[PDB]
Amino acid sequence: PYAKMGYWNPDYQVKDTDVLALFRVTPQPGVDPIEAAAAVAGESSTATWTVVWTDLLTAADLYRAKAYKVDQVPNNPEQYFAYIAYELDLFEEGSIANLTASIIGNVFGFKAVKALRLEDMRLPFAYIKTFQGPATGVILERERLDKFGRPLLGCTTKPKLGLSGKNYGRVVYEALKGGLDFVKDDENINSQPFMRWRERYLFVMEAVNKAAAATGEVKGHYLNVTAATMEEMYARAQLAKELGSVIIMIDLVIGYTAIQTMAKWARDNDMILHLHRAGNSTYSRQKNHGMNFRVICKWMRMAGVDHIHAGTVVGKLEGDPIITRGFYKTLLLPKLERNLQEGLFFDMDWASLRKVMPVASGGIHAGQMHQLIHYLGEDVVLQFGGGTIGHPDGIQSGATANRVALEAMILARNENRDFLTEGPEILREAAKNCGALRTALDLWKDIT
Amino acid sequence: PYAKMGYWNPDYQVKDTDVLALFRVTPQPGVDPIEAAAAVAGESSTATWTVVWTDLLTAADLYRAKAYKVDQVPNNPEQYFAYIAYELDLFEEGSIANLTASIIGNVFGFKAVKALRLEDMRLPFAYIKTFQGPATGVILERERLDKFGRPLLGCTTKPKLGLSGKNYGRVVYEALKGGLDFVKDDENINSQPFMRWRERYLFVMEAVNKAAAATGEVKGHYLNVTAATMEEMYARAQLAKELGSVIIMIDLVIGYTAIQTMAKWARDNDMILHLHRAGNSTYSRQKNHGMNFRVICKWMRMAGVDHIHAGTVVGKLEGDPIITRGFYKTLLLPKLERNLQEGLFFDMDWASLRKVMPVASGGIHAGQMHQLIHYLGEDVVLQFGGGTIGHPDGIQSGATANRVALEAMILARNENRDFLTEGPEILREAAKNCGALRTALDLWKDIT
Amino acid sequence: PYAKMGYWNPDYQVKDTDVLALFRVTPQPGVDPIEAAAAVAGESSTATWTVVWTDLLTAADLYRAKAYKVDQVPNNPEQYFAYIAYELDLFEEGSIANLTASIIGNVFGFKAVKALRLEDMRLPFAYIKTFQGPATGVILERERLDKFGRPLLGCTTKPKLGLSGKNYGRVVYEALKGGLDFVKDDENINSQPFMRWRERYLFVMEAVNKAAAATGEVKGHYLNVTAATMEEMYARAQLAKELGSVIIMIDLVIGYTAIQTMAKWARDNDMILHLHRAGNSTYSRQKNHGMNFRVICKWMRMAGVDHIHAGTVVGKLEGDPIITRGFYKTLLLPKLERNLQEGLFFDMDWASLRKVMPVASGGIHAGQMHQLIHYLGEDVVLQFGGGTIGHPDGIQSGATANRVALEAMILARNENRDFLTEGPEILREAAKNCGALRTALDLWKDIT
Amino acid sequence: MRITQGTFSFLPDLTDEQIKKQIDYMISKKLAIGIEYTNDIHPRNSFWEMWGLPLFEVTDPAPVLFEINACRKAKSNFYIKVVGFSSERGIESTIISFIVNRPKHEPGFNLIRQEDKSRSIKYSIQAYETYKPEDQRY
Amino acid sequence: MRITQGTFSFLPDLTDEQIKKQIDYMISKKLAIGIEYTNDIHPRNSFWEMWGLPLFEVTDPAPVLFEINACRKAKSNFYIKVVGFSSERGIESTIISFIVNRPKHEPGFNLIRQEDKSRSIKYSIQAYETYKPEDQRY
Amino acid sequence: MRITQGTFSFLPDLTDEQIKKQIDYMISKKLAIGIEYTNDIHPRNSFWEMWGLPLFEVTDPAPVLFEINACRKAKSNFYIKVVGFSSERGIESTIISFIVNRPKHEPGFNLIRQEDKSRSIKYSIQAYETYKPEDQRY
Repeated sequence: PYAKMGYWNPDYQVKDTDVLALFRVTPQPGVDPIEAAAAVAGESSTATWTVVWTDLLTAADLYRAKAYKVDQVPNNPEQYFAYIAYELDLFEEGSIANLTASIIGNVFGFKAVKALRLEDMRLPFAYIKTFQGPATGVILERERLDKFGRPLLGCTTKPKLGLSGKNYGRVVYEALKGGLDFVKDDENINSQPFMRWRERYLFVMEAVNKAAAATGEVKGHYLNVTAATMEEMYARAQLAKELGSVIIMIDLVIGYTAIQTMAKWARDNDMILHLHRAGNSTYSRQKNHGMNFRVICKWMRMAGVDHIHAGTVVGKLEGDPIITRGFYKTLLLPKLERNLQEGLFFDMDWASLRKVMPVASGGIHAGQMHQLIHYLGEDVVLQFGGGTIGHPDGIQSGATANRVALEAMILARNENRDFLTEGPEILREAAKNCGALRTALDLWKDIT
Repeated sequence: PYAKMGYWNPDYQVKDTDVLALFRVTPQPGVDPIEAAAAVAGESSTATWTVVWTDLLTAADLYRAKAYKVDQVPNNPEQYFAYIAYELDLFEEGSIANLTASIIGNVFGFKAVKALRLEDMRLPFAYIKTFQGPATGVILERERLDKFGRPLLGCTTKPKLGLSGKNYGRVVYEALKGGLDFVKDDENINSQPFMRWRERYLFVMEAVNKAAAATGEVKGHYLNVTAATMEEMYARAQLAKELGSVIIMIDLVIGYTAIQTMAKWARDNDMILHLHRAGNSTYSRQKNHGMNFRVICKWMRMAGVDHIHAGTVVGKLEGDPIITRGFYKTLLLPKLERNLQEGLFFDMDWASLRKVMPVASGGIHAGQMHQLIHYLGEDVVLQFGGGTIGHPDGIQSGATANRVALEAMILARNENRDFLTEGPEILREAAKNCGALRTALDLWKDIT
Repeated sequence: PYAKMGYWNPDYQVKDTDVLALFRVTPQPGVDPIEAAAAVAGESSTATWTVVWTDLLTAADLYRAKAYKVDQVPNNPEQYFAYIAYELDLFEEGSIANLTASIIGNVFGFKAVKALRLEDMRLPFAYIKTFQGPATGVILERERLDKFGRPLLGCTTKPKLGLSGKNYGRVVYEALKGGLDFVKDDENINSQPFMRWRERYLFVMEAVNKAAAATGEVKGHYLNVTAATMEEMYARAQLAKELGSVIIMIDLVIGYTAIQTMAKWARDNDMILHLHRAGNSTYSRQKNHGMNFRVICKWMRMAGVDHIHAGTVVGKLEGDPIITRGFYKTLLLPKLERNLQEGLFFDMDWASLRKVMPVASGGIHAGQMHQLIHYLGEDVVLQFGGGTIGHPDGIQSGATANRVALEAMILARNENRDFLTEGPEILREAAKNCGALRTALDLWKDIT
Repeated sequence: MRITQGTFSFLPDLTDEQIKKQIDYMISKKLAIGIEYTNDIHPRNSFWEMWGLPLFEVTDPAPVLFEINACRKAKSNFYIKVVGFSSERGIESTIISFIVNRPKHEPGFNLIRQEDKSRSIKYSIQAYETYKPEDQRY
Repeated sequence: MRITQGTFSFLPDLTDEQIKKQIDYMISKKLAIGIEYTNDIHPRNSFWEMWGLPLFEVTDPAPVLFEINACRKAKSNFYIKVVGFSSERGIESTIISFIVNRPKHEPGFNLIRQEDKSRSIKYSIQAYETYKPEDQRY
Repeated sequence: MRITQGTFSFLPDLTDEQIKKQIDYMISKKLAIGIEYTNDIHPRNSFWEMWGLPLFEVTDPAPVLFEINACRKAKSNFYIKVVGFSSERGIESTIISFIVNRPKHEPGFNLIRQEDKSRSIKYSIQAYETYKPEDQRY
């Protein structure tokens, strides 16, 4: 009996310190929306099923979440948006694991709801201020690299697995010297019988410094430090730092406590921390159950990763452009304004936490540069794949073609050409002076 | 073009060393089942979208996952079961994060599938042997507690939050002395402005030792050591060990690297490690997308937790009895036999890894004891809630009523009475000699 | 009464997880072969001489070794080959000391056998997978040295003992600069009144870097880190790492726990680990008692040494060519096939453990290069001795003569000349262009 | 107080009829059956005294009940328990242990608090009867 | 070799028409505009020399182009870049930086490998022209 | 001095007849064949420059010799080597690498000794030609 137990309060006045959650709720065929909403509040706060006298030894109302507004969702009569408020005192300062436990704990397995999806959260300023936020952040990252006014470019080593430490380093060297700012370890390469981790790091740093010497730029390779236990991750992180790497990477599957541990480490060790979002789609993909990816973006900016894969609008993930824009905003703006189409349900001030660099990958090519720039903007790392390594003229050529296209597009944008409309032509003019790019355009024009 | 690229092989012969995954696949309206299957294999192994010559510097076929069988699912024409094999060499020994990355990495966000759910995995013996498995395990746990031949009983402190360290300890003391084997911290209690963690631990151990002295049993309280960073978790773990606690608990949301870190710690420190599965329903609940909970049970037994919440058949989670049985089997047996109704798609030998104790909670009461024993068996921790703390006669009475019912049911089972049929009467006979239990039955007979 | 106590079972079915041993058994004049075999199984497993009731508190059959086949050996009627199986659960993962204790424990001193020799073992895949295997391994070793397609060449410093640290370094410098890839410490040089260890290391690294600078190759000297206690070995190892040595060496007599300790160290410290087999002949030499050297090769590949002395077919150890080949196979192949002439009694998969580099030494000279290549193949370190240091023209000349002969022989092999038949002539053609080599041939033609 | 070690200690003390049905269960489970007794009831006193050797391959509850009763007479003022050991691989341990005799009065346990660093305490528990020699308890 | 620091260095060197349109963009973004020059092209040489003070509140590209050309004449054999500083809160940094003059020949960089523990190396990179005094490079 | 990286560097430089027979061997071994060149002859310079892509599935030494000769003409004063990569599982690496062109004079290496704690030294080796820009060596 949740609506009568205090968990529904359409009168409740939200405070600036309250943590607020927006759930997309699908009640069980018979159950009332308000009862569904109250159940979710109750079940994730003080959800006891008889009366308990021990409640009265505490200020019981403070520890109750409050469902304070329900709306039916625009186009689907069987779904409601439920707004719930939690007192700031319920949470451990600086702890993602506590925030997560507290918010998404029980309620996804509860029966009186068919389906349930956390869509957005308002983290109050005073809570946000207890987190470190990005170890490095976009601004310092660009000052470290001395690279300004353009996206950065990367790609993952292909084949993902199998090359020896020396053959692996070859690909790194070719890609960086050809024009890429970064190359990376695949999320699956950690330390395996075909290649242990130390020789990979050692060959890689020779590749990276060789390419700096060849181009006159700061270059880097995300060394993946992902490992089974924290001490093992620290050993890997420590070697990357010892060899002078500008950047390491971690997989999201190491989980939140290890990520905040590493984020502190990267802050204290002047290291860029790239988060690979491997596994995220198991709960962020279906529209009716789980957690929306924007809530992950919030938590990860708080925790303090420097880059996170955020979506491409075009390619192997042609997702909604307006929703993706919402992700990039969360990652990059000082303040969020509520905008229902973007899926941002609350205003939110980021309390001067640093920005995270979004990363676009997944079947992208130089032939899309004008849409990429148009949709994703300037602060993004565009990650190519077979786009680079399988250029007929070689890895260096693959890299150069991407870099020439990128720069020509930004130059055009800054000239105020209508680059979205004129983009294919802008590419063609650049390719006039660049064979590697002509070959790439010819090769990937009909890409379906 | 995955089926033509080598990723579909109905002839492939599975080896004893291969890691095998069973995915429930929902192809996009137009796409062929075999093409869907091959796409999932390809996209999670060597999934490059042009030709790359660097593949030829490696034994390329070894690093390709192989889709080797597809079947349409029994009652739903639009779904297929896809069987995929991965070479043992693709994985880091003893690493859950690597296994996870590798298996569930990209493929959940892929477009040519509408929906995708990992249902089971065959972990080969040689891989399983590189993991520690449960720090303690059922057998040693019972030798440590000197408690044999019956489920163990626990409950979570109510109110979950708000009591002072001294008022908190009161509830622990009453519950343990009344007959519960364990009391626990809620997954949400870590260290908060209303109560910091150290005074909780210190009051709790006085409660626990007082109750040992009152009953003549080894008692325990799961102290929650969940914290934002690993060093902070270690500090908490260390205090619990210093004060002589028999048991601590961790929330699953700390993530897999922190859990394997703690599992090693618990093995080396003679500590029972309870895993609280908070958050799991966001991906294990919907039948068409995400990961089935049995695959989590496999990974967590490998990683080495000692208890994990595994389901109640009756109560606030009346889930399928035959599927739940499958979970308990995974957790407890030396060997698994394929049984499609249970949702166990592969035989699997556990390579003498220790057993994990399943935990049932969620709206259970003494009035169900006969179904609980019948469904869940003897190796389980039955966790009560308002079942205990809100007994009209007091916390001690709540505890005693549960313990009397439990023991009377096991006694009946061992007498070979038809306890499932005769259970309500068996309860009534026990209540004749036990007022606390009569009060509980009267109070929770119509529980809907 | 072992055959009746369960220790003989010709029906037993061997499992893929079982550890299997092959013993060469010489029964006491009266005792039956089957009784001998069963006695060896019994005496090394659960070998109690009255009845014990405490057995029945365990799954007793699991802990019994089983003699499951006996054959009389081909040419010696008084000897039998006994095959014994042990359950994988009897052994500690990753422990050579436990494997050794368990297998060779009591049974060599037992009376009902006159003589007993362990000849081979089948280590099951799942057990092998719990060992690190070679710190470096042949493949990475060659990538570190950038030396491919040919044996590597070394020699031990002569005199073995007595030179000052500065006079010692002289020999190292001359040998490396003349063409040797490595020079080494004798197994007897550790730290002695005539020369303490630190000045040796310090002079040696100046020699080694001088020679790199003179030749343009990565060079190394095996610094012997052998010492009385583990902390003392670590101090020595640490200095070699600090000075940037590519390689250290250990004597087999430090024993198995210290060797696995160092093997881990070398893996974590990017160091090649050479094992010197000093003392091995006391149990591997006689054909009727002790342990065959191939079983040592198995254990040492598991433990994780990078080089091990494995035999020369010609010279001061003209041992059987077909048996030696068996040793090299164990060391170098991914998989072993049973071949009775080689003395490999079981198929065995190495579970992708790295390869160990065999080392041939003992009275070899350039005049044998064609047999050396023919018998020992390409992955081997050919260690010269007085072959190098006592060239009439000087140490550099001694080294060059060896290197020229080696390369000319490999060049010939790759031309598909019949180098075994044509070898002396191939040497003569090379010596036409190389005085140092002509002098060596003249000098060591009648070597008896 | 009532000591609640044992599988059925929250029930009334078992009748001999009840015990006999628990032996039946043990037998059907193929357990070795041990009878053990003690007068230091500390919960960490892992090694009670053995009343003879465990009985293996038992096929009738009679011999077991006879020893239980023989133990009760000789040790009437000791706790006595029956223990069933499973030899099933992967278990190889106790799977049931219940009390079949209690002394007539249990005084319980002293709780000792040794004050250690800051606010921590090192606890011991000591059964009151063990402040007396064995031959004088209960 | 061609040094590829700068936002448009993979393009052909900009014409003055092109530069002028980049100044327009900077102006529309309300940037301070700085002209800086150097003949140690090391990528970690964070502080190139300043050609006068940044220009603030510029409203016409002319004065900027004039200084760029004045810098090119005085420093024709130095690299020269134009830098746009944003004072927007939370940015307060460079948001664009591109090369507007290169010396006629770039010899590139020496790579130095100092061998350290085990297999590790400590690297330096040193531009060849910096083996010469400033007044003699390029 | 004569740099002795390479499988046959202690032999006289190979004739084209000799090279051709080494390609035959590589082919019979099913190797990918790469031609790589460099003018920093440091032994830890792991990544020489690539002359086009490795050649796979070669069945006749001719195309390989043609590229070798094309590389020699374009890069006559660089070291050039031929490399054979095995894709055999468990090897997946280089199995042969030999020099097919040397510059006309090799001056060799400077040895640098940086004095560190007590008596230890940190060494570098630096090829003399790398004190010059790439386009001026040898």
